Amino acid sequence: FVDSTFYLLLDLITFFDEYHSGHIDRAFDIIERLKLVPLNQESVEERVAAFRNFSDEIRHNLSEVLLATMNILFTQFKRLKGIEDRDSQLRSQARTLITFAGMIPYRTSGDTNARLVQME
Amino acid sequence: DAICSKANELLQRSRQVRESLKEYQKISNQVDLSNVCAQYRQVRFYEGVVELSLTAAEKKDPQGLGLHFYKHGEPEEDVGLQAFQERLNSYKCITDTLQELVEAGHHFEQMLKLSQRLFSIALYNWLIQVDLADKLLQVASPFLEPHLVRMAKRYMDLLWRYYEKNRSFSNAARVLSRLADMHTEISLQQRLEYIARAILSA
Repeated sequence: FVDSTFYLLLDLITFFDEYHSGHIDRAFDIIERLKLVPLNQESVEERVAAFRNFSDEIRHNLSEVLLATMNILFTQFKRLKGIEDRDSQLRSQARTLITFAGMIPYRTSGDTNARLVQME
Repeated sequence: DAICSKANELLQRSRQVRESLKEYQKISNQVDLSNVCAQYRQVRFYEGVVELSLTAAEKKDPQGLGLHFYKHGEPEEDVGLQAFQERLNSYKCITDTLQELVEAGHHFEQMLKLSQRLFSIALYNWLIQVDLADKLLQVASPFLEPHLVRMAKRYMDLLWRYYEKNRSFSNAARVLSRLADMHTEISLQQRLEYIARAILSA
């Protein structure tokens, strides 16, 4: 258990290194790997069920996990210029993430200013 | 009559070649305007033409008679139907012109940024037919909010529009709830998706 949290913290850190310094695409891939945040469907709630269970160390970290996601998600999905462009994904991801954030704002520091980054 | 002929000439000189535009504004009225409108467009006068059409619509009606007519919505003379039928023709002209535009923005904002609650309601109705409805979310107009509200009960699209429209959580949730409760066939999966959404807004 102790080691597991350890690796998670390291993974999150590598995500940080690559978050900024560009590499928007890479950040999403890694964050998803964490298996903390709902990329799939409305499984956002399962992410609720598995949230309280979370160890104290991680439970604290989630705030940044979200908003990192809505950032890369934003910047990467800068509306492009002028073909296959599936904007839909990396869009659904924000949606699931927001539902997630919506469900646990009380158990979070109190910055659903995801909204600011969310829109434009 | 003669005045109308003069107006056509007024524009006609303008067809050949700011002033004639102004001269037209003075003259503007009725059906002959339709032909005349095509002429205004020739020298890319879309924006001015819309205000033109709108002002004309208001000029005949002054004012607000049609609104009363709609309230009753009676086929009888009620307030007089004639005003309503007349304006719609002008409105259709405005919409017809809008379509031709497709410097797009300057033309549109003019229409929206005008004070005419039948016009905007009509515009929206025009937009829905086009399936322009998503664009509707964008429209800032103060007229828009009442439009959605009144229309609220393929209205579902209007409502999908509405809850989305409400940035505010409370208002959005109240709508989805009604959406779920609603008597039009909507699958439970959606009914629940509405609730899942509505609940999230908690």
